[PDB]
Parts: sequence; C-alpha cells; structure tokens
Amino acid sequence: GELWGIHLMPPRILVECLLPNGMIVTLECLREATLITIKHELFKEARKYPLHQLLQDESSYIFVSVTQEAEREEFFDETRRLCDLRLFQPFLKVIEPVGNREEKILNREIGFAIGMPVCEFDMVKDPEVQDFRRNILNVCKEAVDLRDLNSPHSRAMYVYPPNVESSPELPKHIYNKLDKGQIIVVIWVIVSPNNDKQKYTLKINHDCVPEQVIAEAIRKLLSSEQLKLCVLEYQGKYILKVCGCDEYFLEKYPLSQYKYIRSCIMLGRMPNLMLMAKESLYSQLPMDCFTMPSYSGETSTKSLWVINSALRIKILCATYVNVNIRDIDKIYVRTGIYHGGEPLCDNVNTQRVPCSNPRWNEWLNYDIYIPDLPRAARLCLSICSVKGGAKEEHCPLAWGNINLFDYTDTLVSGKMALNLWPVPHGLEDLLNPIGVTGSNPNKETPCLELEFDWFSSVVKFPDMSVIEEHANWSVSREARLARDNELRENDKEQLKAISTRDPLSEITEQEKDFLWSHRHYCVTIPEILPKLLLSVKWNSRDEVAQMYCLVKDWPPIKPEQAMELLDCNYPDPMVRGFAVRCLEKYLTDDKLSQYLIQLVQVLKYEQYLDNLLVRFLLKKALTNQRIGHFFFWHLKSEMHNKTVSQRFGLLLESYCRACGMYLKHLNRQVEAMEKLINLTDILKQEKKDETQKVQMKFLVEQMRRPDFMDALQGFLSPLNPAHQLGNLRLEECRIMSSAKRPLWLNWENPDIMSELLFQNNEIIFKNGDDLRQDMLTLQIIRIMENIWQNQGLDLRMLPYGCLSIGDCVGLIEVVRNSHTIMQIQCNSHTLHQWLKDKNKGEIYDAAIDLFTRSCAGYCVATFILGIGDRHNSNIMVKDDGQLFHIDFGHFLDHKKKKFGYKRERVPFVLTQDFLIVISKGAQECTKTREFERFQEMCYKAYLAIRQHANLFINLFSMMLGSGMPELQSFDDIAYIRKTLALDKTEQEALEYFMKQMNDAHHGGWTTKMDWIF
Amino acid sequence: MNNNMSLQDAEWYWGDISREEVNEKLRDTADGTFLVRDASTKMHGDYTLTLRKGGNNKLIKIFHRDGKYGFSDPLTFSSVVELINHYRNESLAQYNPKLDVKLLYPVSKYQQDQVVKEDNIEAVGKKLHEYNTQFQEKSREYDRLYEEYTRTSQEIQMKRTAIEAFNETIKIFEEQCQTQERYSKEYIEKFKREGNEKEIQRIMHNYDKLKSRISEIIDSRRRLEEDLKKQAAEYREIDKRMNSIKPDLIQLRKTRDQYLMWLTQKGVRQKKLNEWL
Ligand SMILES: Nc1cc(O)cc(-c2nc(N3CCOCC3)c3sccc3n2)c1
Repeated sequence: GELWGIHLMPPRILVECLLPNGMIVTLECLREATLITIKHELFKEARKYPLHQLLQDESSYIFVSVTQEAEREEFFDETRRLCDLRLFQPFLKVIEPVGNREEKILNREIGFAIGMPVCEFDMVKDPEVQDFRRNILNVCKEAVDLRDLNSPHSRAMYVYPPNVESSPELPKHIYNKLDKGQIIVVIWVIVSPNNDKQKYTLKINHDCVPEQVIAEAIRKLLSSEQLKLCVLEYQGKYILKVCGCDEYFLEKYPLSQYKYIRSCIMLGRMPNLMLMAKESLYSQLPMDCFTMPSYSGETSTKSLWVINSALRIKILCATYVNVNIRDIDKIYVRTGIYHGGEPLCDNVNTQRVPCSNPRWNEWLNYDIYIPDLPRAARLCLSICSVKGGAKEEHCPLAWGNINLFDYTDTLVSGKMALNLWPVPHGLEDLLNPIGVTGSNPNKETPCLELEFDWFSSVVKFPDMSVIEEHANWSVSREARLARDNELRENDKEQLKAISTRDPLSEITEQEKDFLWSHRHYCVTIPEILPKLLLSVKWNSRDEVAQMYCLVKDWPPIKPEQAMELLDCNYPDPMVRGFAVRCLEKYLTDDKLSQYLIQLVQVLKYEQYLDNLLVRFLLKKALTNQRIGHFFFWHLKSEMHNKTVSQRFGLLLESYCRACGMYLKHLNRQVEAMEKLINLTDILKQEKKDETQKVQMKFLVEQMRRPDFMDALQGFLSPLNPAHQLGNLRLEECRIMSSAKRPLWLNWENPDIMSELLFQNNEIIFKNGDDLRQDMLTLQIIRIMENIWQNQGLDLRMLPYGCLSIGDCVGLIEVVRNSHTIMQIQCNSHTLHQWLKDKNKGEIYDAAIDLFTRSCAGYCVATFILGIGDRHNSNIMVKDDGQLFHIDFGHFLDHKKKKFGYKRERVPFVLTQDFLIVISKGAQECTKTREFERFQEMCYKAYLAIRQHANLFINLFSMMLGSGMPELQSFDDIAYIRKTLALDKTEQEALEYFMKQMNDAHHGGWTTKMDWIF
Repeated sequence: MNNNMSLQDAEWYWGDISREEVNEKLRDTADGTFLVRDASTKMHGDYTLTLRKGGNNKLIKIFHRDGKYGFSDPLTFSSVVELINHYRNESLAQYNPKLDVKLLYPVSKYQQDQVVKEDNIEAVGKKLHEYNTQFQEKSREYDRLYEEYTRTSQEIQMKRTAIEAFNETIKIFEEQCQTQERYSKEYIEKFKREGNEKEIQRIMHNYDKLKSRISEIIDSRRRLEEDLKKQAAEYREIDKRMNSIKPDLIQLRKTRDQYLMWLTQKGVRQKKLNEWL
C-alpha cells in the first residue's frame, strides 16, 4: 500500500499540516499534486490561522513526514506526487532544512533500491557492521578509479561491456557452418533525421576485429590508394551496435567471439550490426560522481596457543520455548564444536529438564585443547525436545551458530545471549551447521544465555609468522623432506587416481594417511588440494600449521576447481583466500556471469562480513555493469530473509553508492516490480472469488492509470538490461490460468532497429510460486549446452531467461512461436503431422533433426537432474522443430520423501507420439535408423556431463545455504552422483543409463542387442 | 558359531548400498556404530567398513589377495567376518592408535524384522499403506501449519514496523506541542494585556485540535499493540502445534521405511509398492 492500510487514495483527501509557528492546518489536497502545489495551497490557507505574521516564504521551508518503513523522510525533490511519497499517515511537517542535501537524496534513492532505510545501519551497535561500512568503501573508490584510468573508453566499457565467450577458438562444428571461414554480415546506417534506413552488406573473416568490420563498411566509385587515409583517421569515428539491442562491440575481440555473432551463426540468421558514431555514445555517458559518505589501564593481550586449558562452555538458560508440556517430555541443549560441517570433537548435550523450566547452569566439557581450535571453529547449538517400548524421538525447536573467534581474530569470552532461529522446512537434523552465524535480530524469540571462559582481557589467534614457526618446529619432531625421499611410481599413480574422485566421494582413512604422508609431493598435482585438505586433522594445530605453509605457495588451480573450495566444507580463511585468488587471476567476466548465482550464495557461508570473496565480487560488479545488474538482483531478491538481511543490505548499499548512474535505472526497475507485486497481491487477496474476466477489467483499469503507465514503461528488463522495455501493449497483457495469477506482460521494443531482432518483448510476471528452482535448473541447462557444443555435440537446448527478484517473486522470458504438446494433440501421429505442416517442403529434415537433437539433450538433462514429471503441458515445441521444457518446479527428486522409493526415475519418458516424429512417420518407430542414431546422441551427451560432473556438484554445494528445500544437505546433492553413476565405471555408467531408460519405456528403448537378423 | 558364519548372512553386511545410504543410517549415531558395504566398483578394494568416531564417519577399505583380508599389507584375516568380529572384541588402536575404538553397535539389516513381526507379505503391505496414509496426513497438517507460520511471521513484521511509524508520528506531533508551548508563551502573555481574548480563543482552539489529534494517534498505536500481542500469541501457538507434530512425523517416516525395507527383501514387485504407497 501507498498509504497505511490503503492501496491508493482518492484525489481529494485531507492532510494534517504542522507549521513551525506551532499551528496545525487541515488542508484540502490533490493526490496528483506535487509538493509545491500543496505548499501553495497550504500557505494560501495559512493566512486564516493564527500567527501568519510568523512564516517565511514557501521556498524557505521543506516538508517532512513518516514513511511506511518508519523513516523520518525529508522530501527535497518537490516534483514528487503525493502517492509516490509512501506516507504512513496523511500528514506533513514544514521545517527549515539542515545538513547535506546531496547526501540525503542519495541515501533515500539507495534506500528505495535496497528495500530498507540506510539510517537503520547507523543504529547497529555491532562494530563489525560499522567497520564493514567504512572499510568496504576502499573497493568502491578503487573500482571508480579503474573505470576512469583510460577514460572515456573504460567509461563506455563499464556501461556497455563486450558480451563475449571465454575463448576465441571456435569449435569445428561452428567453423564448418561458415562459408570458407567467413560470415555474411549486414551493417545498417541512418541517413539523417529522415530515418530512411540503408544497408551495406559485407562478407568478411569471422576473426575480424570491429575496427576491420568498420573499415569494410566504408568501402561498401572512388580512388583506391586513398583508402589508407580514412581507415586511419576515421576508425575512431564509428563503433558497432547490435540491432534491437543496447549491446556494443567496443573491444578488439574477434567478431565470432561475441555472443550475438556466435548465436547468429548457429541459428542461420543474418547478423545486423548498426553503424553508429563513437562521439554520439561517448558524450551520452553520465560521467558519474562517487562521493564518500559522512560515516567514512592497558589491555592484557594473550595468544590462543598460551592457554593451557581444555574447551568448556556454560549453558545457563533459555527465556522461553514454544512447547506443549503434555506432548513433549523433556528439553535440552545440543551443542557442537564444528569446522564447517565436520565436528572437531564429540557433540555434548546438557542434562534433560522439564519443558516449563528451561534452565541448565552447567559447564559442558569438550575433549579439545584450546590451542588446537582452528581459525574457523564454530559453536553450533540447538534447543531440542524429547518425546518418548523405551523408544524416543529427538526434534530441534530452534538453532543458532556462533563463531568462536570474532572478525578481529579474538576468542569469545564471558556471558552472551543468542536469540535462536526457527528450523528450516524439512531439516530433521538436531544441529544446523550449514546455517548462518549471529543472533536473530527479532528479540521476540527463544533466547539462550551462555557463558564462555575468561582467561585474559583479549585472547588472540596467532599471526602467520608465529604459525610458520610452530609448523617448522612440528615437522622437525616428526621423523627439505619434499626432495629427501623420492616419490615412487606406485605412490604417484595412486595420488593421480585419488585426485579424479568427485567432491563428495569421501576419502578413506588409508587415503587420508597416504595423502598426509605425501603432502610435500602433492604440490606436483595441485588439483588434489581439496583431498589433501580433507586429510588434515583440523583439530590439531600441528597439522593445520603445516597446511598453511603448503597453501601459502600452492600452484593456482582452474576456477571451476577453485569453486569447490568455496563451499561449506572449506571454511578456513587461507583456503578461501587461495580460492578467491584463483578467481582473480583466471575467472573471466563471462564465467563470472555464468556462475554469479552460486558465488552470491557462497557469501552466506562466510563467517564475517568483510572477506576476500565479497571484495572480489563487489569490485567486479562495480567494474562490469552486466555483472553489477545481476549482482544487485540476486542480493535484493533475498532482502526479505532475516538470516542475510544485514549482510546483503550492507553489500547492496556499497554497490548502490558506487555504481553511479545505473542506480536510477535500477530504481525504475524496483518501482516497476513493486507495482506488479502490489497488483497481484490485490488479485490474490481481494479478487479471489472474482472471475478472470472481472480480474482482467480490474487489472486493465489499474494499469491504465498514468501513475502505473509512467512506472511500467520506459525501463530496462531485469531479465536482460540490454533489452529496453518501452510502451505496454496493454490490450495484449493477460492473466494466466495458474492458481497464483501470473501476468503475461507485453512491451514494445523502443529500439530504432527493433524489427531486425524483435518488435515486442513478452515476459511472464509471477508472484505466488518460488522460481529459484527453475532459475537454477535453467542455469544448469545452459551450462550443459555449453559443454556439449565445445565437445562437438550439437544438441540445442532452450535455457530461457528466469530471474527470482523477491520472496517467491520472479520473471520468465517468453519464447516466441512455442506451443505445448496438449495444444497440438487436443491419435499418435498428430505431433508429426503438425511439425511437417509447419515446415512442409525441402526444409523438413532440418526440422526433424533439430527435434531429435532437442529431445536428446532434454532426455539426458532431465534424467540427470531428476526434475518433476513431464506431461503434455510441461513440454513445448517451436515452429522450427525445437522441443524444450518448462516448469521444472522441483529437482534432485525432492518428492522421494513423502514416498518410499529409493529408485531414480525418468521424468521425460518418450511416448509413441515423440518416437514417430524422430522416425519420420514410420510404424515401428523404436527400430529405425533415426532412433538408433537418437540413442547414440543420448549416450554421447550422458558421458559428456559425467566427465564434467565435478563442476555440477560444486555448483550445487555452493547452494546448500540458499533456503531452497531441494538443497538442504549433501544427501540431496548426491542424487546427481547416482544418476551420473560416479562411483561406477564409465562403461558401467552407460549400462546403468540404458537400463533406466529401458525400464521407463517398458521395453521400447531398444537395448544394445539390435537384430540385423 | 560366529567366525564360521557367511558374509551374506552377516547382520552388518549390506551389499551394494550407496555411500549416502550408509550416511543415512550413521547420521548422528554413537561412537562404535558400524556397517560394511561393497566398495565402489571403480576403485581398488572389495568392501568398506564405515564406523563412528568423534561424531564423524570413518571409512576403512577392506582389501583382498590370495585368501586373506585386511586394511593394509600384510593381509592377515581369513575372512571379513573374522576381521570384523576381531575388532568387535578388540580396539582399532592395533591398526591405528589415532582411532582407539571397538566396533560395538552393528547396524543390522534384520532390524526391521524385530519391529515388524508379521510374516505375511500382504499383511505387511497393508500396514505399509496404513503407516503411509497416516504419514502423508500428518505431513499435510504440518505443511498447512507452516504456511500459517510464515504468513503470520510476515504480518507480525508489518505490524512491528507500523508501531515504529506510529511512535515517530507521536514524537513529531509531540515536538509540535513543544514548538507551540515555546512560541505561544511570548505572544499569549502579551495578548492577555490589551484585553484581546479573541486571540487566545483562536490560538487555544488550534492547540486543543493538536492535542485532540495526538490522542487519536496514541489510541491507534495502542489498538495496534493489542493486535500485535494477539497475533504474536497465535504465532507461538502455531509453533507449539508444529513441535507436537514433528516427533510423530519422524516416527511415522522411520516406521514406514522399515515396512518398505521388509518388502524390498523378499523381492516384492515395484508396482505392488506403488499401489500401497
Ligand atoms: N511455473 C512456471 C515456471 C516456468 O519456468 C515456466 C512456466 C510457463 N512458461 C511458459 N513459457 C512461455 C513460452 O516461453 C517459455 C515460458 C508458459 S506458456 C503456458 C504456460 C507456461 N508456463 C511456468
């Protein structure tokens, strides 16, 4: 609502005006009215009331009121209409403005972007929060200096970064689509203000730099030798632009390396590249201004390694617990000292006590020496219940995690209170080590009081120089030893074999002792690092100290392998720093965008607000606006969640402070989505029993309002910020049939050359259902497509855009010309007849091939991921033959629970309808040449993903703290290990795959025993 | 009796179950709990002993060569049953001083048989249906309570913010009283002289309107405080109901799994399991 308890207010409405002479003036006002129009009306009527002798002019004062977010907001932009103020109640107080105007405008623009007032960060006592706010600004100022160093090209490269692949090398199947290694490309030019578009058709080498493409354009009857004059002087004149897009080829990459050009080759489409002046775009850039905000006896210190004492913690009491005293028998506090997901010692419980009296007052003793506590050691705890022939069930009531060391490396001491968190849906584990650290900010909440020991005023974890000294001392006692004994051939082969195991294939105790014995030789095979780290005794400072020295000079590893080390099983800062430094060196902006969803989710596992990963991602977000766009939206989408509100809020502030002009573009996107959220709330609450006809009329009348028309037009698509959303085709916007009332929206593409790409942009807005599962599944599909393309498998998938923008709020890209199977069928030959009728003629084999290739990838992809069962409404088919899937819903076979079946099912079973299409209308569709070729495409594709299994396990391991019910534990991720058959042999994995298909198809999936007979 | 037993009949032997299936059965169990599965068909070794130590699962590969079994060279045990039973009555300190513990509590594959004493297949299949029906019923009841819990959490937070907004509004209108009291005292004390009560009438009328509006807002904040107290109580009550269902859900699921386990043994058809589930 825009006024508390109200969606919107009638134009005529009263406002209580509190003047500085002490007087209150109820004023007739308009909703449309800007602030000075109201201030005109106010001082017009203020003559009547007492002490009019005591007011300055209207220009001397400013209005102030309370907002929906309980903020005392001063309204400086007085062209803001009243409904867009978001007042709590209709009142305004005029005052004389004090303090910095520039800063308060920016702070409220940042506040609107984030979804919380920036002033709430001022109130946070926690020194880590205030230190983060100050110290993170170094990355901000560093980021703006990087994009102004080689100005104004770096300025343009920030806003319109080159959308490219990682590698310049083409796969052979891409190169062979070109004519003699050349692409036919059309360059468009505007005439003048007349706009009578013209085209210069070119044919050039695929590896041509945009400079060379511009050079060929000016050729397409004058002197020949004079051409060297214009191509040197007027090369910087022009720059290339994609038609129908806000996307530019500003960098000297090969033409084929750009994503649009690579996309145009595969589809068989003419690439259309508008020629445009460089001065036109360069002067258009904002030249933005980042400014530093306004918030920019002796201690008896002691080392951790000096404390001669075992660990103990005192559990005092809990304030309350929500338990029926009749049903539950006892309660207690479960407790553990964790390093990531691994207990450093045995978990210790308090004594059992009555439900009514949660009071313990006992020291729990742990068998771990305080000096052996690793840097990332955490207390994990919960208040658990007991219910219960001498059999009993233990359940968690609430949970909480505490870092044993704070952000300044100080060991915790004395009494502290921990407000606990509610248990996530589906978690039956008594402790929640994967969950975030820190107290619950809601104080109306179970609060466990506890007391750590006190040894001195400040107990610090030792410095790296002190650790190296102990490492050298420890290795001397145990039996240059890197090269003193020689690595045998038998030992060398086993080290290579251990390194090929996947992230979740646990090393044995023999393999642990073997890896640690050969820790000095492991440097030769640096991809073994994650196995070596698992072999360390993390509850032994001797072994940990030696690992630090090995990690210090460890050869850097590939980004995909470094991403393993960012999950919840590797919490040590030296390991995580190493991982981040691999990404800094070797992670391209392309692959950062590919894996950004996971890298943002990794921030939830970080012990502290300030770490090396968040500085890396913030910097990359502030130096690449494509990365910055999705960085913003992934963080913003979870600002409702109080486990990460503070962290993501602080991070989003830092971003919005330094991102420059894009904050204005983001604010329009936020404003647009908020208005769609509000309308769909009203449809679901108020218009529940109303018909879809009436809901449409309600929608159209609300959307036709000028306030909505300004907000919902002329902004950038959150699915792709290159796609500009112009005017609404409001007549063609519709409500979908689904329970949550999704809006099929339709916008004009306002680009000057829109017709050459698309004239309109269709997006499905969705409020009720969680779209993170589909967002993730669609990301994985795109990655699966990329693996297959580079390996020669042309299996074209359709990873259409999907972005979660809030709490179960998301957007979905509409694929044009796509139809469900249920529409086509409405007889087993109907599908083949439709596809033939849509591509009737000589271009029939190209459509059937594209269908068969599309079926293959989705058959394999869906089997691997365990998506929800495919029916005719879930499967779609395009005009050109491309089949694809929608509404993945759940994955990793999440509905294995609420059922007894351990079996791995086949979501996408090929009925006879699909088999007849692949066989080109044949009767015995399971026996033909085309079907046997289809099988081999499924098998090749299956083995290609198995070979890249580590990547997919690593990506899912980064998501475990997301809050998705499908990814709570490593048990859930282990579904893909079973479908990829990673414990089995490659040949056995193929046999497994065949057997699963054959069981699902009821014999119809012809086995390897094909009968020529 | 013991060492002459076959490996197939051994309670602690589980065959080709996955490493994750082992983790399920060992999750949050006491030290000394153990079982044996087949080793991964990609790796060296035949079987894998998994056991609890310091709240962690320790995996120990059992190798084979020329009639002898063991963790490492030399292989000294005539069978797997001899190897296990040896470390049931003796510490693994012998093998490795690091892990001083015995194999105390075998995770039996005949555990379900102790619970489900009924020998008949169809009878056990009918109980599976009864338990699965009860489990799905309580699961849906919990799912409804959790939807309410999350909805109530959202509405409580909106009310909490509205109270803060009311308190800011009450502060601003209270500041206006001080602003009035400040500038009124200088003028009213002058305008009491010159006999102009029309001036005091019009000023005090406005001051009483300010005091009238404050009273209304404070009462509106007071009413919202009671609504919050009402809903905060409901929130705790919804949490109580969920905490009573949780232990019953764990028991029903574990009992269903045992009745499923009993029917996986004796090779019951997959279509018969789906009809009961
Ligand atoms: N829940 C859900 C999740 C999800 O990823 C997609 C859908 C979804 N998507 C559709 N399209 C339009 C064509 O382009 C691709 C997406 C359609 S068309 C008719 C129903 C429907 N439902 C629904």
